[PDB]
Parts: sequence; C-alpha cells; structure tokens
Amino acid sequence: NTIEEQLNTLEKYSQGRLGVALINTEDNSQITYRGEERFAMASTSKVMAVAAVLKASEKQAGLLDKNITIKKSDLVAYSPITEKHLTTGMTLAELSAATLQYSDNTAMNKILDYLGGPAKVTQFARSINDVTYRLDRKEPELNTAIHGDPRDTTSPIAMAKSLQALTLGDALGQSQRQQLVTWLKGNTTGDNSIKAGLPKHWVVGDKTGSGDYGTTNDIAVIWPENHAPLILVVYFTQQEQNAKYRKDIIAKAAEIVTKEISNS
Repeated sequence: NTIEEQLNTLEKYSQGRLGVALINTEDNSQITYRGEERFAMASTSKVMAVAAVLKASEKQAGLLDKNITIKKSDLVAYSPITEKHLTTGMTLAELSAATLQYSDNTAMNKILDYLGGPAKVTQFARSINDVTYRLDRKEPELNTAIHGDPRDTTSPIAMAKSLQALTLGDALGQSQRQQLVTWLKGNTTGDNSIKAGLPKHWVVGDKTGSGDYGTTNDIAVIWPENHAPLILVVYFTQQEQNAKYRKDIIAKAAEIVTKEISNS
C-alpha cells in the first residue's frame, strides 16, 4: 500500500535498516515493515524486565516496596538516579521507574540481579507467548548491536504484541498493568522520537533505546484523540559501529503509520 511504499522510501532515505509494527486496537489491525526481523533492543529491553518484576509482585504482597541495596561496584555508565542512592538504596518500584523513565542502566542490572539474570527475563517473555524476545546480557554489553549477532534482539511485531499484552491486555494483573502504563506515560527520554511524529495533543507512553551502530529505537502505547489505543514499535540500526543516532527517522515513521488515523 501507500504506507508500505512510504516506509520503504523512508528506509532508503535513512541509509540504514528500519523496522516498524503498528497495532491499531480500534479494528485489531497491524501495519508492519520488516516486522519479523530481529533488531538489537538496546534499552527498549527494559520494559520486559520491569514486567517480570510486576508479575512477581502479583503473588508477593509488598514486593515493589522491597528495598534493594546499591553498591558502588554496581554502578555502570549512565545511572542518573541509582548513583544518588548508595546509602538509602532503592525499592524495586523505584528501580523500575528509574530504568523506564530515565533509562538508568544500573537500575536495569539490579532488576536483572533480583530476577535471577537475563535468562529469567527471556523466560518471562515466553510466559506471555513472546517466542522472539531474548535477553542474553546485562548493561552495557547488551548494546553492541552487531549485525548477524542474535543477542539481545527481538522483532517489531513481537515487541508490539508483548507491549499490548502488558499494558492493554491480560498479561499482567490490573494494578500492575496500570502501574506500567503510568511509568511509561512519565518517560523523560522520548520527546524527539515517536512523540515528535504525532499530533501534540495525543497521549503517549514510550521507552526509547540507543545502542552501537547508531541503533535508535522507541516503543510506545498511544492514546489518540477519541480513538482506541495504538501500539507502535520502531527499530532502526545502521552500517557503521560509530553511526550517530537518527531520532528523526523514528519521528517520520510514526507520522507515516498514524497519518490516516489522525485524519479521521
């Protein structure tokens, strides 16, 4: 179709590899581009990890309030929130909020430690029928995004379906799915990604991703004006290891796939 050709054209313009998956809950339809191809998730991988914690809190009251100690040896690159809590520590709820809204990397690692490792997140993904998601490493290693390397990757459609299941679906309990939605709506890093390609009055809950090879990602749940929610995943990666990020590509992809929706 037209959207199809527009995304192909956008990819040519980008000079990289673009992946898109849009699920429209109004008519349960999906628009995809390289929807089944694997892309390095970078920080977008954090959503599944937090969801695993939320799921665990369903059978263990007060789990989110469990305080976790943060050691100086735990600190990795870019940990804006965690580095300020070496003495007080942080609860699993605070760690989840920090990793999602600021993309705090130590927070992700602490969550992984609690769960039992990256493999445990992959296991959670399988528990919600996501057979594509795979987390193999922690931060910062999971960001290598080497071409032809399967580690820490997933597909646009797989992540779109999982995000839908975790927020609007039944993968998590009501209190938990709402908590996830609330954390996402408060993200501080997505102003220039998916949000930048949507009407200013639409409500968005997103989680960005940035890695080697100029990997630029963003996944989100969108609440358009008087319209059922949408789930959108946009992954983008480039040829050279030191490529610069291209959020402009994400913004345009979002505009292209939601244009028709915003016009009616």
